Amino acid sequence: STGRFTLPSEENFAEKTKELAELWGADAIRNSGKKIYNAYFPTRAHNEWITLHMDETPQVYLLTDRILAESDTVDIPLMESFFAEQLKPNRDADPHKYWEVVDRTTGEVVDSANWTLDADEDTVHVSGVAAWHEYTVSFLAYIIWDPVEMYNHLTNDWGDKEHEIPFDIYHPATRKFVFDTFEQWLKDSPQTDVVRFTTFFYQFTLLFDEKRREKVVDWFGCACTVSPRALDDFEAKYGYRLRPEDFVDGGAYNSAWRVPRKAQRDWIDFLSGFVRENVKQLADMSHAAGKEAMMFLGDQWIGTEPYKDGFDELGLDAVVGSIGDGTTTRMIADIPGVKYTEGRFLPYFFPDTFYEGNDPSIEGLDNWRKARRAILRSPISRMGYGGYLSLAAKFPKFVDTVTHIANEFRDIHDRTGGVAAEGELNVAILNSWGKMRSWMAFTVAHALPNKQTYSYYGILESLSGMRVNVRFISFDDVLAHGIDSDIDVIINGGPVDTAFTGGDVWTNPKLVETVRAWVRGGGAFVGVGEPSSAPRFQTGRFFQLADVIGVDEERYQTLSVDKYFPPVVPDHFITADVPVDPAAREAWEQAGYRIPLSGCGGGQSIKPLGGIDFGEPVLNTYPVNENVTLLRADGGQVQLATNDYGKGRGVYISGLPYSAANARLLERVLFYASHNEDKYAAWSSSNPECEVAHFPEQGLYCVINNTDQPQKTTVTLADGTTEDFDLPDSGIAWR
Amino acid sequence: STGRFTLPSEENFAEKTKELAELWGADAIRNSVLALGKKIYNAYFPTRAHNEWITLHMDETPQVYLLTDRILAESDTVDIPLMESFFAEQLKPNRDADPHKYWEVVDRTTGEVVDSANWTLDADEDTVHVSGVAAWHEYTVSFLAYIIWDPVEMYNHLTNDWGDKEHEIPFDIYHPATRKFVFDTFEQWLKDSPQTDVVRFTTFFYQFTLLFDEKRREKVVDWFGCACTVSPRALDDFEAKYGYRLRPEDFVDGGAYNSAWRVPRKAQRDWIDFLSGFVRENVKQLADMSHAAGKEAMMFLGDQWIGTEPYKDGFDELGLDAVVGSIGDGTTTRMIADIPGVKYTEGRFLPYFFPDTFYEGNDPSIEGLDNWRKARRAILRSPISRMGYGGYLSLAAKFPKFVDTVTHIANEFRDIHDRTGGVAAEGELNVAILNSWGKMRSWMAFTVAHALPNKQTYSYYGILESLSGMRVNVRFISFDDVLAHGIDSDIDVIINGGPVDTAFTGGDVWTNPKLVETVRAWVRGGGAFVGVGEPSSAPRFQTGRFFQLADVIGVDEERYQTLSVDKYFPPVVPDHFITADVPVDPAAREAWEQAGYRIPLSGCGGGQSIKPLGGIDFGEPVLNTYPVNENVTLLRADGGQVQLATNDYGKGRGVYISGLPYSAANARLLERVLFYASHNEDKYAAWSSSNPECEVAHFPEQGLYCVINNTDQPQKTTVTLADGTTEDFDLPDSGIAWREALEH
Ligand SMILES: CC(=O)N[C@@H]1[C@@H](O)[C@@H](O)[C@@H](CO)O[C@@H]1O
Ligand SMILES: CC(=O)N[C@@H]1[C@@H](O)[C@@H](O)[C@@H](CO)O[C@@H]1O
Ligand SMILES: [Mg+2]
Ligand SMILES: [Mg+2]
Ligand SMILES: [Mg+2]
Repeated sequence: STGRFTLPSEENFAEKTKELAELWGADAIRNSGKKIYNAYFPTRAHNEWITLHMDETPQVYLLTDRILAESDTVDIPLMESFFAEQLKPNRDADPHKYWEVVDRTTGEVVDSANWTLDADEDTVHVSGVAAWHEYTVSFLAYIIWDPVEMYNHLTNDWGDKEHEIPFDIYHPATRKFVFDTFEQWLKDSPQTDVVRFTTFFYQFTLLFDEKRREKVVDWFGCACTVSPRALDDFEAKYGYRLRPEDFVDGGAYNSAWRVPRKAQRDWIDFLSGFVRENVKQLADMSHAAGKEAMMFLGDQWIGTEPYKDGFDELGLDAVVGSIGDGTTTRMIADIPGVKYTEGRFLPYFFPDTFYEGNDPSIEGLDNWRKARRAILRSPISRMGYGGYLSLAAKFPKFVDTVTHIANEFRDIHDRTGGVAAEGELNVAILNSWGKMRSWMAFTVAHALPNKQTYSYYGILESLSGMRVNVRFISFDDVLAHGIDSDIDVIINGGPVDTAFTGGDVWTNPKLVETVRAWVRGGGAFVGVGEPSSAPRFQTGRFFQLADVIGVDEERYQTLSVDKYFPPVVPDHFITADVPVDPAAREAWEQAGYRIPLSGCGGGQSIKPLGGIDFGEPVLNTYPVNENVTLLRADGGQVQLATNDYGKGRGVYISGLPYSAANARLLERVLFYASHNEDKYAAWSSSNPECEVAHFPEQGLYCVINNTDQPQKTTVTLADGTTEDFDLPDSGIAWR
Repeated sequence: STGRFTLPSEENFAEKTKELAELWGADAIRNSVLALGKKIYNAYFPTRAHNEWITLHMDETPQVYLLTDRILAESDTVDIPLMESFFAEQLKPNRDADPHKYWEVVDRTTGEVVDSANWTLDADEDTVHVSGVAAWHEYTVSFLAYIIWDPVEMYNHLTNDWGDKEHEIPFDIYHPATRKFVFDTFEQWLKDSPQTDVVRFTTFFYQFTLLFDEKRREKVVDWFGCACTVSPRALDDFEAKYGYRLRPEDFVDGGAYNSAWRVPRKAQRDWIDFLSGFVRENVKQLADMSHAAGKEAMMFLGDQWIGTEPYKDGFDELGLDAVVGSIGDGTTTRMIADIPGVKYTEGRFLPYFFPDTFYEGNDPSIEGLDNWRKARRAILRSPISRMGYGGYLSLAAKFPKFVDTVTHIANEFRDIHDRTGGVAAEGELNVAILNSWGKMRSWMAFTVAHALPNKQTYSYYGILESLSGMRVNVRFISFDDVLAHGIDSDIDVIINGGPVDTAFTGGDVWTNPKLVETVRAWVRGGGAFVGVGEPSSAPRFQTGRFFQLADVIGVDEERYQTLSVDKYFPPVVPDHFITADVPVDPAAREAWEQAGYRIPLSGCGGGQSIKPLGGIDFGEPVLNTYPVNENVTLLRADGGQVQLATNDYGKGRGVYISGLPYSAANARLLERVLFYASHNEDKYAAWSSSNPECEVAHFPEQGLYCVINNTDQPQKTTVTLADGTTEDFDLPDSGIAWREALEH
């Protein structure tokens, strides 16, 4: 137990650095005979360069607000809705060539002969248009303040501190400056052992409004990656010209939730080739200087595509990433083609958690736990923290917390040999993106699930630390090669008309044939939210695989058809670990079920059984026939159901916020749907708040407490014997 | 006080009949005595009650297109059971009419019709064998079925557990033989019925969609539905006349069966036009024969009423003397009351005199008065001529509290009529409900089964129930009306309500720029647009705009296309004209004030209240509504979405309401929305009740107003008159008070 830990550094704290490095077994130190990390920012920190070449800043297509015409002319302000300190209209590149004015009421592009850019203000004058339509402008804008340095400035209130102007290496002058500068920096940095690229060339979509608030964000977004030259080169390489609409996307800005369009994939391929070649050059230069190249998974990471084939050819030594939860841990941990991986764990060493009176040991251990369950399934090589080491030195409780965490992290390695725990089922998440977005489904802002996303993000968070093997596949994979014979369960989840359910791909009969035949043969299909949904295709069928999962969503087209709900089965394998208050169940049992009534169907429980948090409701789901097993169908609709389908099974879940109870529910769903109930017992914890990781090649299993509470649990082993555990706060026991 | 009241009666009950007729001031008696001199009603059932005829001509029963279950093929052949999902006592596949000409097998997975060469109907079994199909697709048959049990007679049989009695077989006058039988039989009946004064046709020729399943439960219902109206000959004649052949699909409609909630298709309107021409011709003949015999013809608004179209032009040319209908609530009262083209209208009130309500230990007087209150508030806005009850008088006679309640109700019904002269109260605003159907479905939007709103519909039906007794003039207009002629210059407020992709919101009509132009210009000019649920919604048309008029009402629905755009909610304004009568809960309000609003957070927007204010029942949620900009006024935006908002739009205003179950409080909320959105706040006070549990009806031409208590509790209220003076009332349980007003 020595190493695998990264210490942050600071001002005149050499004494205490030596002491905390030795107590924590740190083998590396990061900058604000150890391994020395220095962050590198290829597209900023050189205002002396970019102010003399201001047409080489990165650029972005922006969509104005919708302006109502009240006659045959309308004026459209360009900048009223954007942060003028970050963004500026590009007046250099011919607006009639590079911009588009759109009648949003008809979807038609307004002829360029019908609009002008005012000479003295940032306003477009549209003429010859229709009264009472809404108009917008899609315009090129220079990004004049690095989005992340800007976010840090605002967040920390840096006041009048000079704003860092970002620059785009797509232009040869800037590219040469960047590489010459890095060449010299390498020479000037003989003490640096690891170049921590934070990050590379293109920032994820991060645009601010006129009130200095975030306006548009997408951790995967490609908005901030255009220029007149790139657009013209793209047309030459791909053989058609992109519209501004191909970037602003009606105001959606190509959110990862949108069903991906050819133009998006083409643009990703275009940037990717460019970014990767230049990242490889940086890595090679780093290597020729005797240093390792480490990439931060975030910020300017667009075009790297860590999960696409070829990432290995970059020769990056490492990826480091932000550890917020199990899902975000897996995003880092599962990346192929680097030598090692690193988590930057919480809390960051900065006053918002390190104030007098606070116990930062608690955050520190929660973060360890959320990530630990995922680390057992997919180990990360190294751990470390960032920020002010002197701030964290004040809190002796937390210093102790770290000694414990670093020791445990290292003991896992020493015991495990960096081997993943054994997975008990092979589960595949099917969506439009597949492997290229492994652990990335449902994210908008990194680590920040919200009202609209948490009912689906919980599926990944549950899976992140679960005792099963998770893979990510696309509709393209399935249509080209069928379903791999080693897969036990397919999960399709999300709202209608997204990348995550799949949109009109579900009207492709080859897809439906493939999934139906595989389930009939013994496969297992789990649909969450609006799985397999296709609007309008069939008047009487919204979820195209409703026959598989036993459930459809009423869309107000079939109200004339009475819906008959079979009685709910409250005692079932899937819900076996759900506690239900006896008085709640009694009330449910006593109130009974609706009697058939004209135009209202029948059989819906008059009171809810309850007991399970399913998150956001999917309104008016109903069972397709009375042979479907309803497990929860409260409030006149369906939350949880299972259906036999030849030799296989379908399961419907309306939504699934992460909690230990809901992860147990999903785990049971996975064993049940795959007809593997008999396989569930081996290497399981009786208590849902604990989890078991089995390591057979090492003849070993561990059990973890995912809470800060004492946990009592009984572990059932393969041979059928049981073991009682009484685990302390965040405990771990090995047998 | 006597008259305008129809009493039911029965055999061996002349004395109780005479007494109650006198007590209730009844002027009519309903068969189910003759010496009393009352107007005698007799029910007539044109299309049933003659098994002796139809058993001899069974191919003249009415028919329906039925859709089977979806059957999964697991190879290139598949067998489809025709009858496994239907009630075999009610429905029989039609084997007489060439199935290859009249039926369709459909691959539901692709939408494709299977070549009729690839399928055969089993000679011995009600099963279709299909070959040359794709494995792993679902297949269905759409087939013609004879209806061998009258749906309503069957409903009554099952409901009343008649077990044994013979099933009445219905018949279809589209066939000349049956048509002659029906007319000759009526000619005969009239001769045999010299005592009858009013023929109560219950009803005419075509039963509303009412189909049962193999478990003897309702399977499919639509009070407006045309399912039970087809025949080989009618389908073939339609093709000749309209120049195109209807597919079985134009009826089964993918399993929707042409629900009134579906955006109407041309094929539906053509079929209604076709049926209605034939039904109306024959109803006119029945009415003419009645009139020639010295009798009146009265039509029940219900059961076999398909093709009559009481709200379509030409209804008056039938010469029907009356329409009678079931009083279920205010909305169903207005369905009857607003019918033009008859001499008088009648309500049959609740409870029905039957053992399900008249049983020992039950108090049917409470239901009787509740039913009267719900209808009375609507009757003030649109009078009906008569009331009455149905069923077994001998049952009602055993409940003296009930009998006395009826005496009170009859006297009050007549007093209202005498005081107002049968004239509607003054309406204080002109409100138009806009949907795909318009006038022909007046008071009929949101209905599936008559008077039975459910989880899926009540959030919208409550709009009509609120309006049904409200002090405003309500009309129903269609998108065709607006596109053809603009918005009538007298309209103050347009309401558009319902879920996306329905007749009630309108579907893709909202992608027609002429409609959007017309409504926007009108609101900008001082109009008022109230959108409920998913108003003006059109899916997929614009990635960043779902409600096409989101700019007018200030609210849109997030459809998971725009999650990258941070949503910023302005602070909620809890004190506002619209919400002025919502009861204040200080535990809720202080909890909401203290908890404050979300701070901006990446990918999560900001400004949403962390705790809900509450206080208003908006029914079914519309998930993820948000304000389009921070100049919209949020009135309720609890739980990270929007329930209630107003937006200024030039001279006019838009208002968004996520849903509106009926209650006194919500009817007041809607009423205040109408006055506010139309910039008519200072018109609000004249002829109003401070207390929302009461309502006011002003009759300028009679120099009167009244105030009514819509509850069974005492209610104190202050009425405000036009001259700004007020009067205080202490109204008893279900009461009414009349006062003088300046005569005009
Ligand atoms: C992993 C990653 O990209 N982290 C970034 C962080 O560096 C900062 O840019 C922030 C702005 O809201 O967005 C993310 O959290
Ligand atoms: C008004 C009207 O048509 N009433 C009918 C009633 O007569 C009966 O047919 C019932 C069957 O569910 O459906 C409706 O309530
Ligand atoms: Mg704005
Ligand atoms: Mg070209
Ligand atoms: Mg007027």
